[PDB]
Parts: sequence; C-alpha cells; structure tokens
Amino acid sequence: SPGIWQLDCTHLEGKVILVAVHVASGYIEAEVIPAETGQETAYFLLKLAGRWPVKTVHTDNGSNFTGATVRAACDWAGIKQESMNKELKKIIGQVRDQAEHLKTAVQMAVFIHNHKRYSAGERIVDIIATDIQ
Amino acid sequence: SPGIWQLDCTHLEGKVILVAVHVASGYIEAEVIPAETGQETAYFLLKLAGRWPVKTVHTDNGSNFTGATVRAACDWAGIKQSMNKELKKIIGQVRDQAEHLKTAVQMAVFIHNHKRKGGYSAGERIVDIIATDI
Amino acid sequence: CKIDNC
Amino acid sequence: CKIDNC
Ligand SMILES: [Cl-]
Ligand SMILES: [Cl-]
Repeated sequence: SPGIWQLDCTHLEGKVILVAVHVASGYIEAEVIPAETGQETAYFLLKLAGRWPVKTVHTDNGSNFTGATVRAACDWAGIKQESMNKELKKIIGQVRDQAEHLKTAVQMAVFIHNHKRYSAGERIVDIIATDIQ
Repeated sequence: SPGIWQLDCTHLEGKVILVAVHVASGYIEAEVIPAETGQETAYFLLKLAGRWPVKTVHTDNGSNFTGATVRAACDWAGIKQSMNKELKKIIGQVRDQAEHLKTAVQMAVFIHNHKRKGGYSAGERIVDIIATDI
Repeated sequence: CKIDNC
Repeated sequence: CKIDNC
C-alpha cells in the first residue's frame, strides 16, 4: 500500500494538469503539462518514480495510456499499471491572482495542500519510513 | 539539519540543469530549465518546497538570485537563503535511451536516488531523516 | 509583485 | 523505442 499512487487529470484555463495522489497519505504531486499525450504522461511518471518508491499507479486508462511511450517508461521504472481535483482547483482559485502563470498557482496549491495541518507531507514520509523499517 | 538543501547548476548540450541536493541524505531533485533566470529558479524552488520540508537553501548566490522573483517565492514558502559530476556520469550512461535530454536527466535522478549497496538508497535516507525529525 | 514576476 | 518516444 505505501507504493500505491492514483494519477488523474484536471483542466483549468484550457490547460491540462496531471495530479498524482499517494493514496495512503493524500500527498500530491501536480503539474501543468502542454497536452494530455502519452509522451507527456510518461515523462511525469518517470519524474515521480525517481522521487518516491512508486510500485503501482492507478490511472484512468484513457487515450494517453494506450501507447508505447507510457508502457516503456513504466517498464523501465518498475511501475505496474473527484474531491481531490476539486480541492486542488479550490486552492488554485485562492492564489491565482498572486501569479502571472497558471503553473505557478498550481505549485502554490500543491504547497498549501501538502503542508496544511499532521500534514500530508508529514504522513507520506511516516508511512514510507515505517515501511522501510 | 533535515531542512537544508543545496542548489547548484550544471550544463550539458547547451542546456541548463538545476540540481537540489538534500545535504543530510544526498537525495536529489533535478530538472532541465530553459534559461538560468530568476523566474525559472523561483519556480524550481517553489516546486521543491511544496514536496519536502525545505527550511534553508544554500545557493551559489549568482545572477539568478539577485532579483525580486526568487526573493518573493522564497518569502512566500518560508525558505531562508562530486554531485554535478556524478549526475553527468549517469546521464551519459542513459543518454542514448532518450530522445530528449530532459528524459535522460530524470532517468539519472531515478538511478541516483534508488541505487543501493545493501546499505540504503538516498530516497530511503531522506524519508528516514525527515520521519525521525517529525 | 507576483510569485513569478516581481 | 526510447523512454520518451517509442
Ligand atoms: Cl490522465
Ligand atoms: Cl544556479
């Protein structure tokens, strides 16, 4: 269970945001990507998998998951294949006017989400540390 | 301290890579960015600070740190203001497996952070240090 | 002064 | 088949 993540997409201002939720803790990684393509999705996962011990990613199994590039990146990295989107959009709306670019506002929301008080950021480290022990 | 990170830059193929090292564990976060500018540097730090409990970030104090936008991002986030060679070595091992340098960098990050001798990896060490501190 | 353009 | 273009 420590290794399990849920990947979803959400849309604001005509841009695409990918959201990875560490299921056991509620910790999130999110970013704006230029299009909801295999290649962009593969790169996001590769990034994630380098930062956390990612065993299984549950996805929506849509168009950006049927292709060769996601499959190759997951293989390499050893990854097996609405409240949250709404929560994140809520926070984004609270900070939006503080940033020129949506991408900045997203990362401010990530910060807020993960550090709000334990925090999610505290919970993920606790769960992984207990697992390594 | 668990909260201390070192930020450096390195250059390959005409591109800029920013490397943040968690000093107590050797865990790294790295990204290709389009230019070594305040705005890009501020964004990278904002991103980092949302993912880990970042208290202090030691930087090279160069041109991309003298401006208004790193200072504003760091204020907001509450951050107070060998490895490059190692990372370029790993990038070279994987480079031909990727079209784009950015992908190779993230493969290198993965390798660096998950490599272990049997004892622990850097990814394991950072979690153990932050959890002990909580 | 925005977080990305001060 | 590259990790970013297979
Ligand atoms: Cl998706
Ligand atoms: Cl720098």
